[PDB]
Parts: sequence; C-alpha cells; structure tokens
Amino acid sequence: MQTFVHEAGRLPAHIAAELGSYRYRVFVEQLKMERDQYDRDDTVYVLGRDANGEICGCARLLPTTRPYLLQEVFPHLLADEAPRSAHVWELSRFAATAWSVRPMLAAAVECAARRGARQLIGVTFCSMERMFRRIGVHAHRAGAPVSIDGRMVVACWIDIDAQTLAALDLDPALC
Repeated sequence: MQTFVHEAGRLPAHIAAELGSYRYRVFVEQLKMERDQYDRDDTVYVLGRDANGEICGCARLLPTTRPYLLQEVFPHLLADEAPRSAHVWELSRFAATAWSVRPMLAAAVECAARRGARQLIGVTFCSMERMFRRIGVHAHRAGAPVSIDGRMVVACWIDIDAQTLAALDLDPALC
C-alpha cells in the first residue's frame, strides 16, 4: 500500500467522508460515519491507499497534552495516571485491511516522532499487540489485559527507540 499523513488542520471534506466510511466499515460492521469527540481540527491522521487509490488502512494520532481516548474513556486500563507529555502521543483507530499493518505503523511512528514523541500509547487489541510484536517494534504493556464486551484489549506502549525505528525501516536519527 501507500501511506498518506494528514496534519494540516481540518480535513478536506472529501477526505473526512472517505475516512469516516472506512472507519465505519472496520470499527462498526467488522468489529456511513464513525467519529467521536477526539476527531478535531488538530487531530492527525494517516491513511493507507491501495493500487486503486481506495483506503485500506487508517490511524489516528493525538498529543497526550490534549484530551484523548485512553485518558478519559479507559483510564482504568492504566497501572498509573494517564501520561500528559509532549514526549507521548496516543495511537488510536488503528486498522489495516501484518505485512499491511507494518506500513501503517511506520507512517504513524515517523509522524509522531517528527512531532517530538518518544513513545506511543493506546488501547490495543491483544491480536494487534501480537502483530506489533511479530513486526519487531519495542512494544510493552502499560497495564493488565481485559476483555471489553468480548474483545481482549490492553493499554500498550511503543517506544520510539533504535529497535522500533529499525523494525519499521525508519530513519535511525529519529532517536
């Protein structure tokens, strides 16, 4: 696939409708507009597109110094208080329709790192956690796993270090 990172403020109308539909099909039907209070003008998105230009992946990045999903919707998933630092960004609404997750995560990590992030945190499906592990990034738990309405998830961290950057074929200079 090919990745596209959007971070110029409010999404163009045609992009929002497209992402909204994809997110509806993935998060609603599989697991048309799916959006919550964390979809704002400052929100950063990364979309994956196939050879036909159609969205086949998505991700949402948010600075932890601003309101985020883990912090106010799932605070009980954390062993400790929710992070609030320029060094930590939240990864949410992450999906790919493993060799497909890799590109999406790479674009996600590079963008966050270019923004000062040294770590990523977010509620993660344990099935996705395993794929993160298989890919080789330095992922580790921020809390104990739990099954929410049947789906086992866990607050997960991803360190943006040498290991992670290497596994995603990113510039080692990003730290």
